[PDB]
Amino acid sequence: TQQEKEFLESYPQNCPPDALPGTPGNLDSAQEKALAELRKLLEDAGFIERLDDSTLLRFLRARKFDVQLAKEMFENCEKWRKDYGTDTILQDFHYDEKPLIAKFYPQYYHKTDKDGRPVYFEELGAVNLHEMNKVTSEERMLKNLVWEYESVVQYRLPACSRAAGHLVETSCTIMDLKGISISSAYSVMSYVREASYISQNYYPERMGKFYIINAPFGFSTAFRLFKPFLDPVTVSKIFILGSSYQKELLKQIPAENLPVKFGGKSEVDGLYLSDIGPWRDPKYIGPEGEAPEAF
Ligand SMILES: C[C@@H]1OC(=O)[C@H]2C[C@H]3CCCC[C@H]3[C@H](/C=C/[C@H]3CCC[C@H](C)N3C)[C@@H]12
Repeated sequence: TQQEKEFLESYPQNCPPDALPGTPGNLDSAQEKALAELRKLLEDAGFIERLDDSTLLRFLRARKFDVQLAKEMFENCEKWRKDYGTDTILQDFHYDEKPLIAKFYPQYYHKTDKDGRPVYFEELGAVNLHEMNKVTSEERMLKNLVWEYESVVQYRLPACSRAAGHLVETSCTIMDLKGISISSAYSVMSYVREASYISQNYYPERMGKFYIINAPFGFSTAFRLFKPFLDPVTVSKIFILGSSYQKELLKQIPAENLPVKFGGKSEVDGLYLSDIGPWRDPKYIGPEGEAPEAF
C-alpha cells in the first residue's frame, strides 16, 4: 500500500476538466457515493491493491455505476490475474519471436497524441496467421497482448501523465487496413475475439481513441450501418477513415510525433521494433523505473 501510494503520488491524478463524467476529478454526488461504496465492498472482500480512485472508477464506468456489477467485474479480473499469472508476466514471458511476427503483423507504440495519450499502431495488410503460427501461437500472441497492457499501465501511462500535466488513462489506437481482404480479416476472428475479451473485462476504459485508416469500402459501409448498436460514448471514440486519412490524424497527433508513412514527420533509424515515447525520457520516468523492452 505504501509503495502504491508513492507510485500514484508521483504523477498527475486528475483528468482534464473536459474529460468524460465519472472520471477522476469529475464526479457528481452519486458517483462519489458509488466509489466509496465499491471500495468498502472490495476491502471487506479482502482486496488490498488496485483500489485507487482511477482504477475503481474505470470498473464503475464500465458497469454504469452499478456497484454490485463493478464489484463482480473487479473480482473476476483479480481472479484472472491470479490464474493467468498477470502480476509476473513482465518477468515470465519472453516474446522472442517479435522480429519474425513484425514481418506479418506490425504492432508498436510510438509517441503521444495531442491529449498526451500514447499512440498504438497496428498494420494488417500482411497478416498470414498460418505463417505466423509457425513461430508463435494464438496463446503466445495473447500473452504479448497482456505483456503490453501491463507495460502500458505500469510504465507508459504514468510517464505520459507527467509529460501531459494531467492524468492519462487511455491510448490512441491507429489500425491500418491497407491491403487486407475480407477473408484474411475473417481468419483473425478468434484472435480479435480473445484479445477483445481481455481488453473489455480486464483492462476496462483503457481505449481513448480508435482510428481505422485505409478502410475498405465494404468494411466502412458495414460499420456505418451497424453504428446505432454502439454506446454513443463509444461511437464518439471511433473514426473510420479511407485513403485520405492524413489530415484527420494530424488533427489529433502532433506532426512531430506522427510517423512519416502516415503523413507526419517522425522517423526511426526500425519502427516496428521500437518503443519511443515520454516513458523513454528520464525527465518523465518516476519511481516505477523505465519500462522494459520487448526487444
Ligand atoms: C483496443 C485497445 O485499446 C487501445 O487503446 C489499445 C491499447 C493497446 C494496449 C496494448 C495491447 C494492444 C492495444 C489494444 C488492442 C489492439 C487490438 C485491436 C484488434 C486487433 C488486435 C486484437 N489488436 C491487438 C488497443
